[PDB]
Amino acid sequence: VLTCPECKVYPPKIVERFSEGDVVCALCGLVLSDK
Amino acid sequence: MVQQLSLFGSIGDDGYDLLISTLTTISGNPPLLYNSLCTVWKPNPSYDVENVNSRNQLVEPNRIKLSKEVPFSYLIDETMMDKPLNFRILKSFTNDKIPLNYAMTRNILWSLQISDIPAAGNNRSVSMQTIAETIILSSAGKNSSVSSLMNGLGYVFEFQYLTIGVKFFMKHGLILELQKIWQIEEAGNSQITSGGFLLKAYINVSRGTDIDRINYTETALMNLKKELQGYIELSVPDRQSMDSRVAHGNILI
Amino acid sequence: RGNLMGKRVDFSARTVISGDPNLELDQVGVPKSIAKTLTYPEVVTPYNIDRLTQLVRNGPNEHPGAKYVIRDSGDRIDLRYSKRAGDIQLQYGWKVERHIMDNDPVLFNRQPSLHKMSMMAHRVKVIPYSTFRLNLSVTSPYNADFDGDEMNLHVPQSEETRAELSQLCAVPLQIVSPQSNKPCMGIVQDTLCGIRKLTLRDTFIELDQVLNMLYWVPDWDGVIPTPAIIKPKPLWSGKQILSVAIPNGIHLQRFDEGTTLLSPKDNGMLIIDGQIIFGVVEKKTVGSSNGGLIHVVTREKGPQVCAKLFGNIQKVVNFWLLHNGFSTGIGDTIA
Amino acid sequence: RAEGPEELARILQQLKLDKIIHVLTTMFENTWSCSRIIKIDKPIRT
Amino acid sequence: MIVPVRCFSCGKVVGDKWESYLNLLQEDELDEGTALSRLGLKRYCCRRMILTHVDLIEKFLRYNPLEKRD
Amino acid sequence: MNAPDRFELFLLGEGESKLKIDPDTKAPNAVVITFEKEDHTLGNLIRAELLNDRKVLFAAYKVEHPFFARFKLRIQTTEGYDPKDALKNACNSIINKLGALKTNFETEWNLQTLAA
Amino acid sequence: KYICAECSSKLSLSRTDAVRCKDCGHRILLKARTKRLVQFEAR
Amino acid sequence: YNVRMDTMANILYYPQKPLGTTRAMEYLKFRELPAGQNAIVAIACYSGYNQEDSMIMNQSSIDRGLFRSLFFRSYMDQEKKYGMSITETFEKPQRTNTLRMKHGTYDKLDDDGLIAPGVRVSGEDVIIGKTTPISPDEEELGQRTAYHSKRDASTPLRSTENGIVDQVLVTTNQDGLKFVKVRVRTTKIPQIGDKFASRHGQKGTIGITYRREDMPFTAEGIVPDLIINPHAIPSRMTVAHLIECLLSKVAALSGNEGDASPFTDITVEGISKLLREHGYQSRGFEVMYNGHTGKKLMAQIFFGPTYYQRLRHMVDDKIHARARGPMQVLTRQPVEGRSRDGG
Amino acid sequence: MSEEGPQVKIREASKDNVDFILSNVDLAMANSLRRVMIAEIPTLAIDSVEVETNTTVLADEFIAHRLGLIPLQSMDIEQLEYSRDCFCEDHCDKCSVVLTLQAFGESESTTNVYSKDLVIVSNLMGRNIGHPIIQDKEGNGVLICKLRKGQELKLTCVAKKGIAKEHAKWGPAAAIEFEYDPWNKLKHTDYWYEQDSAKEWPQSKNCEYEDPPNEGDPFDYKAQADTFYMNVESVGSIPVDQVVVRGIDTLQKKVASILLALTQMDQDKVN
Amino acid sequence: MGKSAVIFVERATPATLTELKDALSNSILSVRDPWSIDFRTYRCSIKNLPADVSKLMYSITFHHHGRQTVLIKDNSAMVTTAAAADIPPALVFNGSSTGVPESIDTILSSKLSNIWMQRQLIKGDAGETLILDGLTVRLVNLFSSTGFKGLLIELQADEAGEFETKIAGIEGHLAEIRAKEYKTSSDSLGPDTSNEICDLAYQYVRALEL
Repeated sequence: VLTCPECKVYPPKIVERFSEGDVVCALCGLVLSDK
Repeated sequence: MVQQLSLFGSIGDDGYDLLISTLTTISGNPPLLYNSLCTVWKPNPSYDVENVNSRNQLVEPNRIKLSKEVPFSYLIDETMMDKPLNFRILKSFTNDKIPLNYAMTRNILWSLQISDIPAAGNNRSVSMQTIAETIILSSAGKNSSVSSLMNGLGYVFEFQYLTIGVKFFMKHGLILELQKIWQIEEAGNSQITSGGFLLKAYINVSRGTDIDRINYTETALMNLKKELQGYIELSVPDRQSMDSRVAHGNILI
Repeated sequence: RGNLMGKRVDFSARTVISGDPNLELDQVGVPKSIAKTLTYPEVVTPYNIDRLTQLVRNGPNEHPGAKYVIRDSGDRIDLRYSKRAGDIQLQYGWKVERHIMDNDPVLFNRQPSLHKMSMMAHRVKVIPYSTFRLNLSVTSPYNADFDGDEMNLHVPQSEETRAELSQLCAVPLQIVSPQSNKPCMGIVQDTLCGIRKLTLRDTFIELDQVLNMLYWVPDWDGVIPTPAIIKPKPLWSGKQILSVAIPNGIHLQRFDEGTTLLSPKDNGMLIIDGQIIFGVVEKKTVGSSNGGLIHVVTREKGPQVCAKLFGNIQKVVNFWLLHNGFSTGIGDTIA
Repeated sequence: RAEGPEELARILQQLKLDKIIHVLTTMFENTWSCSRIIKIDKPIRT
Repeated sequence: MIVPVRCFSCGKVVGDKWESYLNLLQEDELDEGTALSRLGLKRYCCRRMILTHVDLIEKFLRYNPLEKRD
Repeated sequence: MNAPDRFELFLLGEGESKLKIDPDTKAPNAVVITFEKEDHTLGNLIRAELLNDRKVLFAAYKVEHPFFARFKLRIQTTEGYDPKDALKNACNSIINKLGALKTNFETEWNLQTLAA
Repeated sequence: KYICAECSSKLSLSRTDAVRCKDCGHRILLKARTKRLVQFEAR
Repeated sequence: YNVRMDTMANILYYPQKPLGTTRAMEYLKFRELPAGQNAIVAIACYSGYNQEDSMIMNQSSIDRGLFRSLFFRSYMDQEKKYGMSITETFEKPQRTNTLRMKHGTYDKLDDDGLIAPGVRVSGEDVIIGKTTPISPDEEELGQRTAYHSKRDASTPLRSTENGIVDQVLVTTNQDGLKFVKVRVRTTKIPQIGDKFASRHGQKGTIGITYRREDMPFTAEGIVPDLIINPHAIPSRMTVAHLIECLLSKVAALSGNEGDASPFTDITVEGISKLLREHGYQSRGFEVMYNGHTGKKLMAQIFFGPTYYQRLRHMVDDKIHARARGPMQVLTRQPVEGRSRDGG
Repeated sequence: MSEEGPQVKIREASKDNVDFILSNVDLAMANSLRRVMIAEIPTLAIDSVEVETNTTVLADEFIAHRLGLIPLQSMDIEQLEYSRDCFCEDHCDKCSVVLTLQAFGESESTTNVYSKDLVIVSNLMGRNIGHPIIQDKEGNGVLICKLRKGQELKLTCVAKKGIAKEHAKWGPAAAIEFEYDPWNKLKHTDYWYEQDSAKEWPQSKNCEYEDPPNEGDPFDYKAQADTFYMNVESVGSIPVDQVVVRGIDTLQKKVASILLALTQMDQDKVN
Repeated sequence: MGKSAVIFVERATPATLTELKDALSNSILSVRDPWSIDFRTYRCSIKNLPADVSKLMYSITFHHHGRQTVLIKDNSAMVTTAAAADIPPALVFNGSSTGVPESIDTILSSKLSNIWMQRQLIKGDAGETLILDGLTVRLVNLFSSTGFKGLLIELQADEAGEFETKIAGIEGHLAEIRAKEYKTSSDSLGPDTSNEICDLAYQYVRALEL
């Protein structure tokens, strides 16, 4: 399970940026996991 | 556009009088009565705003606030002209009923204002919020009215409320407000801040880039909070409560 | 030999090259999109917070702009999804990952990298279209031409690394090669073919062209050289206009076969305090040879002055050759 | 804020000149429409 | 591939003259140079446009975009 | 693709001044004037006209890079004479010459049509 | 909608029907261009 | 070429048969399927933007359609049958019952799961919708939810390829499984960084493009479609380039095919004689004026048509940059490949 | 007659070509005039296409590019507006023209699709504009495409206003000849010879309009270029005399814009 | 009550302003400080609109009248200020305003950009204002993105008795300079409610329309 520690919204909304190797919350723009 | 740095709190009316005296002991100024009337408007759901860039989230829909001052002759009933117009009248404003009803406000229909959710992060000691403001001076035409104007822009009415309270001006541009809020509907008037006063201490900064000024403002606000220790607890409100975007609905009151 | 001595890297690009005679010696033209993709982590300070704030407001779809914002705690905000291009307030110690901007050092090379002089530093200039740009005198150390060669660009990501690229590997500092202790760059190809047709005794210049040529030299001082034929018509000799590019205080003597102190064949070369006294200039003077103009200028003034000299000479001679003209045909092989 | 003795002398000369000009212009206006727009390239020969 | 409408060099228009140019070659049995000059093509770039054209549109036209083999 | 739009050759961007005048610090009575969205067509004409004024000492122009439409002009005139005034005189003379040229061509064309 | 490959017959096929032509019985079927022309901007 | 769904194909808009042809070509059929165009070339020095094998080109010529090529690409896919149950289906996926969806826009897909001809696809869009049923006992280590009964197996476009879908084909293979082929079209236009070559080992790249006003012109108002440098002639001793230029000029001025076969009786002096009959300087020189100021040029210029071919290397297929991105499973280092945005 | 200004002598004229001499003028002025005559005179051309049916053997952008170069009448182009200035959404009635093309190959023998089949359906408001330019005898004009049995093409075209500095399609002049000094009295060109330079180089047609130099005369080191010989041909959209006049007008307007900006800046300096 | 009128000349020349300045030089009493004006049009980006609802919104910014913006839509006007000195003291006192507002153009082009988008912009700078006998005349050159557009004339008087005669005189003055295609307007937005700047903005809109 992977959740944003600032929006605190369930279920979390998440978009994976494959071309940058990142996982990004779609609301605050925060970067969750890299590489 | 300002960066408003704010701290919040609340008190029960029992200590109200006492509180007032203490403030005058600190500021050296007497309280000044004031009132206001705010109307909230939201984008029309009949119109499909496909222009919201869903794949990029360039922008999200938001709510507009229109404020105006209303003379006390609309707020004083036939039992109250004998008393002078000062702060003590607030002691009689404990009932959910109020002279200003729905029909008068409908007959009325300024300052236009938009805001954003406060800044993220847990290393912020005061609520920092960004505000964009403009002023409407007058109008003309065949349908000159606030309602027609906001429908021309693309917004519709959502609700409204009435604030009555007192103001204290301290040094360094610090403003302290004691408020009572009455929501108004055709069904009637209900006091949300029932049996108490809402306390808000805030400062305004004109330019967000200047950081020396912001540090000074935070220092003044924390010093004020540390002065009132033991009487009233001033706290940073919830960041998710001061969010006014249409997608999610809640209202700090 | 495949994952510990050499390995693939980040913040790099690869593209074909081209020639640009208007660029300075140590400056490279970088396409717009390649400049929009690579970044640099600039630190927010009192001296840059205004420009950096405007850059963040610009966003990632506009050059100049930014693409990420790193906080003090290590968290990184993607500016594209966070609507807060107009919302994020910056503090001291945050980092803005901005695009690469003019006068940023880069490292630039061609494979195979056989010797030291095949990997050099450059200053960027953001340009349209898809090719890299180079001055036509650095193509000799790279052993590169413009019929399809691709070269590699590497971006530093710090202040110490930038200082190393700017004080050690710069193109100005790589002119006197240590393999054979003689210059590795010089005037080449058509600028060399022109700087010789200019300095013959036959070539005289009128007023307007002298004015334009003197304007083209960016180090001019606003003084018009007194002509050599005052009457019955003011004219200038090519040696006179070309002497403006050469700095002051440069002296050169070269005696060829059968040349006296009054050369009848216009051989040799005499330069006294910046002025060409007699002698045609050609491969033995402005080429990559020992004791030529480039070597003495570098050993007397410094690398920066010679770097200026390359572009001064190229600008003047190319402007003149644009109006003179030159060609070649089958009539030159007939006897 | 004057800086030079020649500047001071010129200032006093202009003071006398435009004081006379103002006096006579007031004399004309209290009885006449002057023009404050016309500027001639060459002063008229006396 | 149908005849270019304009000349790549001097901006002139040669597209409409192809049909009439083909007429002179077999109805009047003239040579190529005189036929090219009969239509006002005087710069040799226009002569280049008309003279060296491979008309490939008459081969695709006997054919369909469906079922070519190999 | 990195090909810039073509209309940037003849449409000024917002916040762009068509002229920019800057005093030159080396020679007295000298100004450098930058023109935007213009090429040799105008600079050559203006410099060739500015070379006819006996009070004009220096007049030269250049186009630094053939990617961008802009050019620089440099003027130096005699003492007690403003380079902007010289530019104005040059433009007036050019306009008068072009008007005379147009009238002459119209007269000749109409005469030919009468003779056509 | 679809279209045959030899005779270009006009056919409509479901998500379960066999991929064949009714008249010629061939196994090669082509689509049909979007009937409603759609405007676009090249970006 | 219209039918065939090849992996790649390039086509030239207007091909021109050469003005100078060997006699053997009549057996290779090079005058039926040419591979280049007759370009007016002026060998000269002009502004210094064609040194070291670069060249300068006329932009109005580009705009009127010189050296413009169509490009064609294709993709294929088919339903796989694992065991006895069909484990892949062609249907438009829905986010309600699907996991691991791609960021591409599924909107352009039809109900059949296949895009239709005539839609401007772009970067990272999907053109085939493929869904894989998954057995209930298979869970993605907690990623799967209750309603996610299927997985996405769509094929997005290559990151850079843009254009218009041109054909879609549905068939079946030997096993009776469904089979889809999509062909996509695009247009390619010359630009700074492309690659051109003459028939004598003289190739180069475009280094800058000029408009007809800055081009040097002759007294007759003719303008060179391209300009090459003369510093390429001596060390290469390609006298055949010069002879081909001269003979092609004579054939264009005259209007008949000029023989250039090896071991024959044609000489340089003969064609120069045939040239002077028309009214030009015998060694192919001409008087040309400067484009900027309009003056005369001190030196004359060698001028005439030639044959050029547009080679296979475009700068759009060689350009690559990378800040960050995917890593490798074992060594955890940036991946290999430009189409996979590697280091 | 204006004796203080540039002089002109027309020798030849037609619908397409004008052949003349320009005297008592600088070289910069004539060069700028020709540059403007080629590059900066507005005209009307097709700028967008949308296609309904395409059953031909050619592509879509192929036919679009073919259509984008067809010439159309643009005599009254001064009464249209740049589409980036008109307040209308997309294309106006005051800032565009609209045509339609429809063709179908009913017959067995292949059918040519020419440019005579473009039909205008917008409102012209009494302006002479939009007509296709036809110069061949048969009247068919530019041939556009080719059709067989059972093939159809249907599309709509939007034509706008612009200049040649952004695409070669808006240019109204094909090629203009510019000569001067056929005797090389000024010594501006230096000839290349094998034995005798005076014989290898042919003579221009213009030598008859000047007198040959005499070997006894020393080199005249005071002359300047003053007489130019020009020839101008038009694509067909604009009459050629209008091409010359509009080039002069455009140069005048550019210089006047410079003057106005300078006056504005001087007023700013006054403040 | 003051009256105003606006005349726009489309086929003007660059020097027409100087011609009209000199042709009136006999009656010119004085000259005052220069002025500027801005004219934007905003478009509606939503497609689910009724037929009777207009799509445009014209914003006119007056620089000399104390930096004031006017928004016009379907004969409906709205006047906004952005200076701290134009704020009614009640709004400052009660807290309805932070005291340093922004121009409404920033609001339209920053926060509401998904409903309204800019379409054009016409500017006028360094105009001249002349005081004639009981009259004030302002002249300026209009510049669009492409270039020069036309000439703009605005007339303002305090006494409304002989306004028509002055308009006719100015029209005749333009007539001798052979400017024959000019569009004039002196209409009023509301017959009963008279606001000067709103009426001026409406007259500008009526003059500048195509």
